[PDB]
Amino acid sequence: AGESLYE
Amino acid sequence: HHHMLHLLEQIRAYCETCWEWQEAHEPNPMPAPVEHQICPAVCVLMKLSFDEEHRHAMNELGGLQAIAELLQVDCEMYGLTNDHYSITLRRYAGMALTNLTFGDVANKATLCSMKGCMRALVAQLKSESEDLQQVIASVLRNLSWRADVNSKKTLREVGSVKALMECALEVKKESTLKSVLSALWNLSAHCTENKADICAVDGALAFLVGTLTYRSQTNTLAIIESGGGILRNVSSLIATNEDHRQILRENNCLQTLLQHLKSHSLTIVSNACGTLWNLSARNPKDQEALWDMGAVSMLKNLIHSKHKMIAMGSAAALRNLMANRPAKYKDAN
Repeated sequence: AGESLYE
Repeated sequence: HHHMLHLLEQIRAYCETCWEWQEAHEPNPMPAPVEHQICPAVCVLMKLSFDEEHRHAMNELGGLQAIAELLQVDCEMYGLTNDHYSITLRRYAGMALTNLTFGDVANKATLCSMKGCMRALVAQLKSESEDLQQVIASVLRNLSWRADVNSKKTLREVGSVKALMECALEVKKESTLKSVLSALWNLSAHCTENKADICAVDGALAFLVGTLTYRSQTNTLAIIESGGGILRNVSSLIATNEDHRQILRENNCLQTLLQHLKSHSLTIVSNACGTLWNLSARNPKDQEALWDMGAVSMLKNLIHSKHKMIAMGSAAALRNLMANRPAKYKDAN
């Protein structure tokens, strides 16, 4: 899935 | 960055008072975060953390460690029999930890090394606040992406897999499910134990099959992609367990994976090829089901793909089918 900044 | 300095100071001081109170008990009143204006301090830091320059600034002051220390001490102190002030503080801390762990090798490693904090994170997946669950799952997703060997080990040992998978079954919102399934897709690639732990949770496999046909209200494929990525990752084990293949069959998994082969998402197509590769091995009944749905021509259509896993998986599944042409096909009987 990958990483990410808070959504 | 003086402002950031000040807010971090407030947090560190508050943690130090909490640790004193805890250490008073080894061989003063219990600190309450409201009495130190903690919620607004982490709110501000959380807002700053969305900006890349402010994050670099935060990192020079050990922002990740301090905000993690806060979260961990509040969870230890008050657990899940806490108040709204505390739920709020943990949400804004968790948002910040998400932002700070994004793409950041050091910050990921630090947080995964904090075993107490890792346990605290996992415990929040049962919070009365589903939005807090979403926030915690966002942290775990980041930590599980490109995790080093110590961080993989920690994520597993603190029970994040079973916790997330149980979490998924109970969530009501798409946003919470997206973050939860993304973390689980990342975790499912670490090791076979994680793959086994997903498959062990009662109802998980059916649930995951369900996600393959999710009807997103937000014109996105994120749920199908993650649910199918988990499945593709656990399919190597499912292939060994007749009970598990059966759950798949009676939730229409196979006809769905074939319909995935036509997606515009290369992720969906790749996930489907990988799952078909494994499920087409050995089991004559699943082979015959797939033959009867025209799998052979569908897979042949992908064998020239530029995408290495699509080409590999389609060709492998096809060899499995072509080696076992059912008796009714052999011009008959």
